[PDB]
Amino acid sequence: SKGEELFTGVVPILVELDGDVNGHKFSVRGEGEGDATNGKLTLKFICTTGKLPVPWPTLVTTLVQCFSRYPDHMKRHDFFKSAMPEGYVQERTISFKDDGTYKTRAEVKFEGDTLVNRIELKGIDFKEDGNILGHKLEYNVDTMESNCLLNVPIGGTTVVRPLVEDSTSVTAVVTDGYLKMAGMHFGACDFQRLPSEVTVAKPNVLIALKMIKRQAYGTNSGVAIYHRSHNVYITADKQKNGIKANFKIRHNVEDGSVQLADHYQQNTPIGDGPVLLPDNHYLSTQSVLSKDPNEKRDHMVLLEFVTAA
Amino acid sequence: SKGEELFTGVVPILVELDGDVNGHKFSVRGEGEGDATNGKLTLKFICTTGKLPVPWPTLVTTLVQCFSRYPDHMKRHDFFKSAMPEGYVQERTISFKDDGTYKTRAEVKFEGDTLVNRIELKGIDFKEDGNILGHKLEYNVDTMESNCLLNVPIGGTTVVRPLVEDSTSVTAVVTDGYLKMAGMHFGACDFQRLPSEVTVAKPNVLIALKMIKRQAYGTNSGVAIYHRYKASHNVYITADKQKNGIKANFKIRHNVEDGSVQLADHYQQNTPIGDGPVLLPDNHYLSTQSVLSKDPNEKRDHMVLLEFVTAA
Amino acid sequence: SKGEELFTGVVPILVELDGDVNGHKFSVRGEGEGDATNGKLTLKFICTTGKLPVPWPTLVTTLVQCFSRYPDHMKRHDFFKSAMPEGYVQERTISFKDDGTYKTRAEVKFEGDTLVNRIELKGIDFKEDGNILGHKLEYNVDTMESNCLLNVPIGGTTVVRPLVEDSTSVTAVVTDGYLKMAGMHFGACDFQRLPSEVTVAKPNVLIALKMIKRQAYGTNSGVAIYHRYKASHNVYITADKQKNGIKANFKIRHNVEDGSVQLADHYQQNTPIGDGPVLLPDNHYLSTQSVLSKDPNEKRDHMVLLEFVTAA
Amino acid sequence: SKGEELFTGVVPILVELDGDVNGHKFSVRGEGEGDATNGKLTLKFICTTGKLPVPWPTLVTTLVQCFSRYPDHMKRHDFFKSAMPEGYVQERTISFKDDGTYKTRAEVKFEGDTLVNRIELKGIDFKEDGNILGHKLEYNVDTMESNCLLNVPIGGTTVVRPLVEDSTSVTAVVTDGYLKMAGMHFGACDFQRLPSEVTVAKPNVLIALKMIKRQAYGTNSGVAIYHRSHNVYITADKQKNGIKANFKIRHNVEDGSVQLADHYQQNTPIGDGPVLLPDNHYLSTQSVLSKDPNEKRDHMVLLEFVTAA
Repeated sequence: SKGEELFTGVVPILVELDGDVNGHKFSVRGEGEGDATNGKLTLKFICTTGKLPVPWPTLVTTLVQCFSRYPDHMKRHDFFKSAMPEGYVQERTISFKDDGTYKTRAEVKFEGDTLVNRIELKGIDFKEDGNILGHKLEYNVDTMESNCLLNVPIGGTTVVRPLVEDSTSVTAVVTDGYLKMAGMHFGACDFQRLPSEVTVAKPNVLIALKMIKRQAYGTNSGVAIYHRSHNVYITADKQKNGIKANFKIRHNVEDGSVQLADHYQQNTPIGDGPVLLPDNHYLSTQSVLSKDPNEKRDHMVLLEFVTAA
Repeated sequence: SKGEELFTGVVPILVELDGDVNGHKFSVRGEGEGDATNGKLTLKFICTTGKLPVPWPTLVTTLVQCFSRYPDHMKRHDFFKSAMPEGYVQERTISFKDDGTYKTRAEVKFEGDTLVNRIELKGIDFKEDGNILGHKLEYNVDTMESNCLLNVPIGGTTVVRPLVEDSTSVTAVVTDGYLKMAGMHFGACDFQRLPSEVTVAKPNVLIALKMIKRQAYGTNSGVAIYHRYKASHNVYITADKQKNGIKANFKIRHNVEDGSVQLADHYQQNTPIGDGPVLLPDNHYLSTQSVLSKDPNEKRDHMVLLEFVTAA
Repeated sequence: SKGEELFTGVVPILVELDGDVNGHKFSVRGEGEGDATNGKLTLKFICTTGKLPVPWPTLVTTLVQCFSRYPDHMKRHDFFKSAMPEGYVQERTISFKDDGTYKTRAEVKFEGDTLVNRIELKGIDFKEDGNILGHKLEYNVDTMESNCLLNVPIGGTTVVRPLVEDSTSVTAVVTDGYLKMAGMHFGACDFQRLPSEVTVAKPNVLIALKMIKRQAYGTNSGVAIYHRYKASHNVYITADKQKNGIKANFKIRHNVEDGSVQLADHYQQNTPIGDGPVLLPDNHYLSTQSVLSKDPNEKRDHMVLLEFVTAA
Repeated sequence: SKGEELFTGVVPILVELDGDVNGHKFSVRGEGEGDATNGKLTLKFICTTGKLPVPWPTLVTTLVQCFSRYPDHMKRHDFFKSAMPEGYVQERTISFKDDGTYKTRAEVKFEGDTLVNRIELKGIDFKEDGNILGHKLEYNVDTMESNCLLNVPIGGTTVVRPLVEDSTSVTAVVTDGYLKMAGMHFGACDFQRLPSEVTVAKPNVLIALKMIKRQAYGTNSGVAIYHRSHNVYITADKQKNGIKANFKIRHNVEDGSVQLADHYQQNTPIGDGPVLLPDNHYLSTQSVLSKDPNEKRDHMVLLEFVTAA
């Protein structure tokens, strides 16, 4: 689709949000850049007022899905870049479990060669003492997200991407004929007598773990290795000529529980044009929250990678 | 210590609970066996009344810590088996966050060669549409516990233990010169050119130094010292000399079906049933791993529990 | 194991070394006693020739690992005391970074009730103005070792052990409303208003996942797995079945006087002196802490050594 | 002294260095701000050429000592701010042990309200395979510096400063009548029988550690606590109307040793004016090296605190 070509390279991003939550007024401004080729997003956000009413993770989602990486086979389903350069409007309602709701309206458009995202956010009935207003959330986007980075050295340069768990792996340690596997003592066993296959029993799946590598630390001691909703669900909305998306975010609260955020969103094109009405699909998002060490004002540094499926 | 010898082998276990939660009467009876040598507990519980008003995970804790494996150096701190064969009494108060409370009193004693744990439970101020009374909990003991089993075939027989899942592992897939590491697209790379080592950058972790001592040298002058101590899911056990027993604290994060977790604040105290020299333990804790399953051919509301407890 | 019983108590030790470093002949003789129960080694060494061409820390290692304390679970891996009373032979090669090398052969055996360690040492290609021959080293075994002693009075007698200095501690000084924490000016603060907890932010540490297995699915396609293993200063000991002995590796960072450190790459191998069933150990290591002092009333070039070795 | 008043507040800093080491040409440009009140320095440096010939720690020193915090009693000895706003010239010779030398000439002056530091650096005979050119240094300024940060919450805001060791502290753990103190087993002892004072024997000082706090973990088990060249040496140089300074930097190299850097420097005022000729004293410096997480070009983020004595 024409209009996605302006996302071939890196695009500068400017985000401007004005929010008032339960009588607390604030405004956030963020700048950075997005590489739609890999789904890379590097942004820095600052509260212009100073005082932060809500914790960053609640509005991380609310704070440019056009930079989502759409693989080639579904390139005919990317509504976001097809709405560009005229842009689209994104309306969100975020219901926090045992708390109030956010209602947000944003315009994502192109100003010259920059990508501007302007938001109006309002909080309706949020408890003044709660996980939201009490900043009790653990500076984490979702509970299933590892906030770690993974650096792969390739051709002299390290490539850094968020870290997902792609499979299950269990290590076995045999000492003088006694086996300890996954923090449990399995009793007497000889290192040579370690099985080639081990089984794991999930409430629905029977997984088989095969021995990958073994190393002998002694005559009878050694080590062996055995190995084998969250996403944003997007559907089309022909009557409004846009898309409707649903998802849930489980913010880690400090006391061990999680705060639920039900995101219901709908996007409609800003100007008359032929947008791509997609099939039902989803976006997988991975986020890493850090802070600028030399920065003193209340800020957030975001690294985000989105892919489609 | 005498009285711990009765746990050298496998011991048959009988658990009997009569509960009343928000005016809902029920009774659970369970049978099985425990091997204190490995900390193994294998039991099957059935609701005799039939329909269970609260979900099984809420009562897993209330439904025999004597079978906890105490290592040799801590064998002088196992109060539970030292109270035997006369037994002890276990009083629990379970405060559920944003919900009611359980108050339970149980007697754990030896009846003949069987180990009987008899419980009276009462649940108060429970929301009828709450997670507890609504069975909204996800049939999981704790959120950090994987309810999976790990079976290792050894010497012709498979040995089954709970899954701890503490390892870290990343898989790399190179297809036609493009690399995918842990479900992410890393770009162009050749398989032979894959690096021998990869690095992971964990989030900055903040070591906490607590104020140890303070001394005031003046009206607005003084000195303070901050230091890191030598030491959430585990059951923290302390002695209670004045009552000649033990007091334990912990928290359990039950998985709620919608993705959240329900907190259960367990505050318990155990005191010996009969006059005797019990072991007054030092501060320690029990690490517990539990697996909940169901008999596919069973019709009554039931729970099959496998549990492993260790001390530290 | 038989032969380790000879180390139940304190054993008198005699060490005798004849060395030739770059054509410089010298001889060191040392006496003392070792308590294998605690890993204690207390010796006094004197250069019989008088002036020592190389500094004492270089020869501390070359100058009886049988006195290393092996815990109960590792008592089947202590090759040194298992080779006794016939003894073993210890061959060492010490490569000093940007300097020459030591080649040493020693016999550690039992002469009567004494434990004798006899050494032949040869030093080759040493810079005459180098750190070694110039005595530029700072009379320290390793740079991470504090040469301090810690004396705890217990039951009327002080017990002395080397200082490990592994704790972290920060002191706060408030003067007239201004705060100083760890030698830094933190600005205005009131002593009563001092926080209960302070946080320290350590530098980002990079966990390393090594490639465990690789399998090629095509010309430019394959799969790789990266994982973190379960496990520098310590002496790493491995078995050597083909030679029926052990081989050990380690590195020692001697403190140079100008602030730098001189590296000493120790590669050693021990083989039993007499025919017998020695213990072929699993891979393990020895953690060593040494304290070097001098007798103030002594005139000959000497060294007083206190050493504690443990296994893991 | 007049002219130090312009350092009462925060001053923007711009650093420009052109270096050629053993035929490798590069240029570094850095920007940030310095607060002379507390000695705070927050800077970010970037290699403009791309390819970094030498590791950052070697030139960290070479890359604005006017921001050094001089306490009140020695405020008559601060030559640096007394040379301002006209500035001074700083000449350095840095001899690396078992390697060549750096020769650097810099002008530290005021351009408007900004503080400009312009440097010419040249490396004479540095081994191509060495700790310097091989980037073998451990991203650490000095071996005695802990690269950690210490955050003290005061009045709702955390103050972050480099972490020094101000005293010696030893913890004792008694379990069932056996004592382990500072990673050593002292044998049998009862927790109630723990001594009030412990002694430490240094090669020159006999330190006494008193018990600070004790906590009982059981009937006979518990824990107790016992507690009790690098700097830049500056002298005056009347004949040249400036100062001469000496110091040594022990960079941690990766293999465990340290690389020595002998800094010999001299500062002379740029313009005719009454500078302060100081008594012999020294500056204590603490540095923390980090990196901007969203930054990809070869960069360094520096936090530095200097005090006088």
